[PDB]
Amino acid sequence: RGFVPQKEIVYNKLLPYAERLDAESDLQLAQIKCNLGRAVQLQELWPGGLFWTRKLSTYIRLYGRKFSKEDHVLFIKLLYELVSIPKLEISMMQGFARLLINLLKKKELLSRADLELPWRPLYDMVERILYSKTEHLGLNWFPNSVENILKTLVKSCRPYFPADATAEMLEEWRPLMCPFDVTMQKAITYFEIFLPTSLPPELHHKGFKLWFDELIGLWVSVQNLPQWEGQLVNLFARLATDNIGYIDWDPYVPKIFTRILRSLNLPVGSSQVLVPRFLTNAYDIGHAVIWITAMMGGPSKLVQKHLAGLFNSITSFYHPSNNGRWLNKLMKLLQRLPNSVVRRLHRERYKKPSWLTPVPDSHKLTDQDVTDFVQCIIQPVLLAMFSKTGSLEAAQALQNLALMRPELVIPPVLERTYPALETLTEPHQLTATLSCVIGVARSLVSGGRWFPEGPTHMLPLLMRALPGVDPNDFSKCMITFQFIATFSTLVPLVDCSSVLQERNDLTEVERELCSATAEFEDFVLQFMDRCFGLIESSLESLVELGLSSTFSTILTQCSKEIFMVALQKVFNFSTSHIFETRVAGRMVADMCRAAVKCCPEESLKLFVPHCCSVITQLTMNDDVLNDEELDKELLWNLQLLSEITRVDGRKLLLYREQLVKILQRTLHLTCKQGYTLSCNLLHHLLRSTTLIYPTEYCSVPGGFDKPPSEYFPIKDWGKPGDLWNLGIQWHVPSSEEVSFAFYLLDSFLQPELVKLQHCGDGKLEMSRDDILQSLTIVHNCILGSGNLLPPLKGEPVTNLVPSMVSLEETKLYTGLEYDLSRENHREVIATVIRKLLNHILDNSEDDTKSLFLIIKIIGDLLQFQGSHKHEFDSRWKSFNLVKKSMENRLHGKKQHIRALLIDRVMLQHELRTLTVEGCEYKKIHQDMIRDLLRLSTSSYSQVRNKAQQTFFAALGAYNFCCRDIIPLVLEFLRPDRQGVTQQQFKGALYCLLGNHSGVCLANLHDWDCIVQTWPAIVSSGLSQAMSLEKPSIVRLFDDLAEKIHRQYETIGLDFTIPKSCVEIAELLQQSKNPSINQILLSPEKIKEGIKRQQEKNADALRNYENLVDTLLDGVEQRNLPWKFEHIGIGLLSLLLRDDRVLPLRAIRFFVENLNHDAIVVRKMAISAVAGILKQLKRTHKKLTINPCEISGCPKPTQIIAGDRPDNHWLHYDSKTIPRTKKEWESSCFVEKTHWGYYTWPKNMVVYAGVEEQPKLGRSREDMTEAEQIIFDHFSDPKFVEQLITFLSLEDRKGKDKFNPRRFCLFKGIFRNFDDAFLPVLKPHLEHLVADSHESTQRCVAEIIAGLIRGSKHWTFEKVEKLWELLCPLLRTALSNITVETYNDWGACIATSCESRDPRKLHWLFELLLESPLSGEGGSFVDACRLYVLQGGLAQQEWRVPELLHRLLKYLEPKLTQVYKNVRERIGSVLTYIFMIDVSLPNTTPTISPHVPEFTARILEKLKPLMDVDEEIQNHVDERTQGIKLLKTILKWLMASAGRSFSTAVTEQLQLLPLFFKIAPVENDNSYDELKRDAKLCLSLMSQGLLYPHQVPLVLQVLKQTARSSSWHARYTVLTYLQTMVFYNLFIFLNNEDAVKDIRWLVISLLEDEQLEVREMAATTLSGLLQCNFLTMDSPMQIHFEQLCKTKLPKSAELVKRHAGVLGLGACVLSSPYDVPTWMPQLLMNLSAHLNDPQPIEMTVKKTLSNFRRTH
Ligand SMILES: O=P(O)(O)O[C@H]1[C@H](OP(=O)(O)O)[C@@H](OP(=O)(O)O)[C@H](OP(=O)(O)OP(=O)(O)O)[C@H](OP(=O)(O)OP(=O)(O)O)[C@@H]1OP(=O)(O)O
Ligand SMILES: O=P(O)(O)O[C@H]1[C@H](OP(=O)(O)O)[C@@H](OP(=O)(O)O)[C@H](OP(=O)(O)O)[C@@H](OP(=O)(O)O)[C@H]1OP(=O)(O)O
Repeated sequence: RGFVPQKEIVYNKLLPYAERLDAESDLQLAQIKCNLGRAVQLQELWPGGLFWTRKLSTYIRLYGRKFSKEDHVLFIKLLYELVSIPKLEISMMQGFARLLINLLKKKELLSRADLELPWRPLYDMVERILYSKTEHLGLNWFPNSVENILKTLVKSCRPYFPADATAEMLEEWRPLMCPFDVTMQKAITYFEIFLPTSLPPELHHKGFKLWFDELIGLWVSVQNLPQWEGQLVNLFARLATDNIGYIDWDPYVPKIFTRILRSLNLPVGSSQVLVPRFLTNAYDIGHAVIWITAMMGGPSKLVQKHLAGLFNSITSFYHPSNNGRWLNKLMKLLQRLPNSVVRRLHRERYKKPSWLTPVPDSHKLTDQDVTDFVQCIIQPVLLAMFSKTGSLEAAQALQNLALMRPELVIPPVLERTYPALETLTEPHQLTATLSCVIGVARSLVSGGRWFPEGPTHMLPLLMRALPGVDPNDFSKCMITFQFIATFSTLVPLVDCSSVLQERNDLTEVERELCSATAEFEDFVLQFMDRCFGLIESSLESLVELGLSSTFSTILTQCSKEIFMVALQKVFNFSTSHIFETRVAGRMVADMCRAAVKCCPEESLKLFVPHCCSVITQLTMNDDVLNDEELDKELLWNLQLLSEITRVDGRKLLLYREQLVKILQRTLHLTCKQGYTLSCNLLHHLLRSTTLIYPTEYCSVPGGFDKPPSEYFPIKDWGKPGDLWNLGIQWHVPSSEEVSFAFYLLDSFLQPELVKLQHCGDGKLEMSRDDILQSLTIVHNCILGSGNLLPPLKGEPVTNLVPSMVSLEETKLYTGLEYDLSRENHREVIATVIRKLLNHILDNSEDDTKSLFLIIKIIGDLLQFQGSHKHEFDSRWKSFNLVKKSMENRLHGKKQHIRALLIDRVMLQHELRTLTVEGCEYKKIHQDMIRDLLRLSTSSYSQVRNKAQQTFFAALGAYNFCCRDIIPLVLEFLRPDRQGVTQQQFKGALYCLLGNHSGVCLANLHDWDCIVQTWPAIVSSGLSQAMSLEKPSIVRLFDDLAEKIHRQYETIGLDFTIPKSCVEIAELLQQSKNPSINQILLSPEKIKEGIKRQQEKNADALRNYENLVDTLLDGVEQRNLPWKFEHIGIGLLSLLLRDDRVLPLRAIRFFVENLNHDAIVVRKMAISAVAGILKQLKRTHKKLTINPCEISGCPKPTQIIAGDRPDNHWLHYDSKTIPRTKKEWESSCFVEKTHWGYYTWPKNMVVYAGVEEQPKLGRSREDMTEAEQIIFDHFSDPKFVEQLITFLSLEDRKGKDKFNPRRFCLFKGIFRNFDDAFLPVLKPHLEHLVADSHESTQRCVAEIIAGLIRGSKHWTFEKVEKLWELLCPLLRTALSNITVETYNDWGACIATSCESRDPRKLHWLFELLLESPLSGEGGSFVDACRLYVLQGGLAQQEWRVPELLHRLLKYLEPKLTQVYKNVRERIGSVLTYIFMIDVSLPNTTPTISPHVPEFTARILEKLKPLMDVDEEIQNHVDERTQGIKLLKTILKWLMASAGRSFSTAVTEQLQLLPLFFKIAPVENDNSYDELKRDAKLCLSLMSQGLLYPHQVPLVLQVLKQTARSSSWHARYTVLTYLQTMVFYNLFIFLNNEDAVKDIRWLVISLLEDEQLEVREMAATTLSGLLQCNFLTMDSPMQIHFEQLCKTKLPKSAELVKRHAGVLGLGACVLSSPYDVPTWMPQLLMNLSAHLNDPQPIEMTVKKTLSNFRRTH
């Protein structure tokens, strides 16, 4: 046609009316182009621009793309330039972004030659919304799902960025890469979001080869778990997948795999624990799996060797006995890894050539490369089949592993399935080995040309699973139903066993597989007695969904020969075994309609004459009409006929006459089991006759009951997909059955509609049980015949919204062609039920049953067109669960069982008939929602609750109708509307609360609906039909105020579409592939558009400043309870703008109630006034320095990090602080603590001098008149004494903190006024540091912090006057520090010098590093003043090298001289002293203290402890002070283990052999606080990453101190090696000399003189041999067996036999849950050493007991 579609939805072509969808969707696309290009040009963003955005979205939910490549680009460019507007409302930016994700989601449709989206407006967009500077002060209020929808919005646009973007993302975030602060996190989040990885290989040199070596050297050089390196592995996983025949990963793979194994955080060793170690994040296996599977392949498998080694290391932990907290993530590795290999194989093989860069032939997965993956991973998968958590994530692994290698996967799972389904003592296995045969099923039934036996296992295993259909287990009867249903769609069970005339053309498998087909009667009848007994003895509405699901699945897959036997067996059981009508007859009648739904013409012939005759014989007496019990043979046959008839309606027009006659008599029969079972008979009779649905659902198209059985149905087991030759048998309603539906509606709806219309009059005094009956008939008649009768129409409601483009409904066809010459039957029913609602709600108020049906009939007159929304939702959910469990992912043409592939076209039809867009609100619908409200606010709470759910669904159905009813919900909660009721008020505010996932009506988006609602919701506190004494009314106003504060998004006040969005929108309304011929836009109304928009964002301003004023008028209204003013202030606290300053009266309000008598309002006021002082801040001017213009040096290239010469002037040096006003005014003062560490930015800001800054010290006449209010309050003593009285008061005793909310209050005070308030404050905070209270010291710490941070932009005279004040204040405050107080001054000082220049606040450091370790106050103030100082030197990282040298020079004389609580602080402080000496790549050696230089001076001092003769542990010269030193440095290494970037440097390694001989052996019990201190330090230090150059050095240390004379030392080096290998194990496995050194070390220590170290060496040999780090050699057996034969000595002799026996025991204990081939001969050798004397006897006995307890 006129344009080329671009990946349509396939399922639109398969509809019965698919000829109509071409002419329809071309018109809708033309309207979307026209009224989106108009709407952006017009800047009608709210009613028109966001409308046709929302209608373009539902054009893609319905039709796929179906627009040109030329026109796809136009939508992308328009909604990209329009989603990135620098001050655009974030609330409606959500819709533009969600469409823009949806337009770039399928990446293969554009090609970078069609689209070149810039990256800068996305970065300015994320900075505004992820690193917002005003959200924490409460001025912005984003939606909650924003970060997750913008990180995918940038992810969507990222493959289309310009080629130069990487190089200009690396000059803008590379300056932020200082690893010591929080701005490294910002850099690596922006790299993980923005930095492009999918570029063609023609320009890899402008992509990842411009940052990769840098960023992965940065990745490898750290050993912590920073929160940014998990951001960084998310980045390399994306890089590895997109570029696979490229970056080698070969130097890196032994580090990726070993960090993944560390992330699995398996407990290894003799109870060595890691409380300190990072357990929380950084290694999701979703991305680690992706990164593993993208590295394997190519010429060097290396990656497959590591992957096999990984699963050899974890094989103990996948065993079902060994479950733990690790298992939730080890199951994730196992379920996600074969899936991602399936997706790689599909990417490489069965995915078509496209724009995306294809994988090279050199790096595709080969035959052996994927066979080796199956061979490595399957034993943990089979081991995890029997897991206690529930076998779900092993079945998915078995599904994906059987797509690639079914011959390696299926025979083990049925080797474990046939015994499991045979047993009766292990029932955990049946649920395991049947759920794991569900996923293996499509591979099992196919064969696959190398596993042909496959299917022959089907019908044996299908028959043997029949006792699972069980009344006793719900749990196995579910999986048995779900097993029989999945192994019967996969087989046409036509009896193809009468083929012995077919001497050739068959296989020896196919012959044996067709002469087993004859047992298909013996399956569908033995199955069916299992299903009869379960009914006869019948959580249970699922075992009739499963029952009727698998029985309908069976019965469409059986031939007409099998079906007649099943039909006779259904019929005799339903006919002669009379059933109760609640649970058992509900099951039989749904088993009956499976047989009726299959072959409609023969099965219906049995039931409908029988059930009509048996109902006719039992209804004959004519006193059964007014009998209110109905003897229960009529109930069952009436239920049977009721559900027998939801079938193909064309095949039921034969039984037309004598089925209306069964409705002529039973509908008016007074028993609500029996007109209900006869009106749902009427329901299922209409909707079988009216609605469009497929009829067959078979696996083989359009046939399957065919007389020639000479061809061969059992070579078709599978046949997946075939979308094109599909052949859906649709039931489209013919004119005959539409005529039957209207006759059945004119015979059973019209009389009782006349009856209810008279009942609305003064005729027909009608019973309440008779009104309910007639409404029940009307409800089921509408609810069946919905598709025929067209929806409600009428005149449009008038005064809602000016609408310059258009507001048009979507007209979707759905295949029926409404008869408009008949009287619409929705309108007459609405006419009757409105008048009957007036009758009931005025005459019979208490009719709690019919009234509900007025609610349901309003709810379906207004909504229901043939399809239920909830049923379609349930079906959709079911579809993805069935689709994912049968997903042949490897193959890529939507191959699926024809059953769910027909069900998906039916879902496309239901999605099509169910989505009706923003249709005109049309005053007949207004009366539906007026009258509904009358039910929403009614006498009974249950009719209110059910009435509000159809009310909330009525409001999301009509555009601009939430705004229509705002003042009618709000009538009842007016203060002056006299006497509404208690229940009308409670109903109006439930109505105004909404529900969890719909409209709210109290927090709608416009101004015109908040300015109404919020003053009503505060002013409903003085209402006199209002009672807070009721505990539900308090709960709802707390829910109302709680929901709005949770869901307010900032609104509007500016909408101005720029001259870039209108430029690209003119081209979209003039594109001519598809169009309606619409006129060029007149500039007369490109002037009325600006005219309407400028006055539309003018009453946004009017409504905002009106809302603030009337919240203020309401919150102080002469008698209002404290709840409502606490509500009305929090709602007012939501209105701190940042586009404007707050209203003058609200500034007055929040300032005057800082000192309010309620502490809740005081905290709201602290937050609000901090927001006010941020709104009122004067902008400080910046200049640009060249950083080689103050330093005077060439600022070299080849970018190097760390302390440089151009960096050096920015360091704190004690000889260059200004000290005068002239050296201060001529100085640079780079404030941030990261600028210039890594590199300098393109331009760099300075904060220029005071002569150009905003002038400070104003005299209140120069102030901006809202500074007047804060000045006139914060400068008088009375306000300040009340403020500091309320603000030094204890709130939560023991739970109070520093509270940075109150710090932001005083930081803004001393940032806007700065000079006059502290003379008012100096007596108050002079008094406040002298108090030995807790909360008074809290109060002054917040004021001192905000006063120090506030003095950032002051004059030298004014900061000089500030520090003459603050120095004695801080001296007194740190001398009077307390246990209740110390971590509050630690937050005061760390807060007061974060993001500040250290030279500017040098008075802190001279006060606070003078004597932290002094002695007055004793201990604990030495520890806490050295802690308060610690946060101060911690915030000023890398930039204060000396003063960290001054602290090291101060405090090396004091490591010996100090108490227990202080050397912990000494250790944490030395950790923060040596943070800056990093081994990070290309980092210049720091000016900061070096950690090797210090620990050499320690090694000098600690020398007399580590010498010969081994006497240690006295702690009572240069030896006891060495013990005292070793205490302090042991607490240092404690804190250094998890914090420093390069843990355990090469001179923090000679500290080990001295720590080995002093650590204990067995227990963690109380040993001198120096042994247990050395035990946990050793346990905490093996558990830590090593470098590859470092694993020779540590192992050289270990074999040195395993050769010592201390057996405690030789024990603990052998536990150290035990934890040190498995944590970061590969690093050692990527060293052929380290594995040999470790095996020589463990074999050597296995023959020591101490028995304990021999047992420990056996334990660690057995553990290193278990994880396969160490291989059990043939020389290893020779050495052990030649030690076993030593002699009895007639020791030096018995120790050798014990060594050899102990090594053999290590070898047989290394395989706990498996006997390998070498074990039986090896275990006979240990049997010859039982009577071998002690200690060999105990080793043999413990070894063999430990053997056979696990085998
Ligand atoms: O309509 P649904 O239910 O939301 O699900 C859609 C998905 O959502 P979307 O249409 O974008 O909203 C979309 O997947 P993503 O875009 O997220 O990747 C399609 O993938 P695509 O076809 O582009 O990708 P490929 O073909 O798998 O390579 C379809 O996934 P497959 O079945 O794997 O694809 P097949 O339809 O079988 O061809 C799937 O069609 P179904 O309706 O049958 O589930
Ligand atoms: O002094 P700090 O506590 O470090 O806070 C500053 C300060 O913001 P406030 O004055 O609102 O606290 C800067 O404002 P000026 O003093 O330079 O006017 C602001 O810079 P911008 O106003 O240019 O945003 C900067 O924010 P940023 O670091 O994003 O530039 C921000 O630092 P924090 O982000 O650490 O608060």
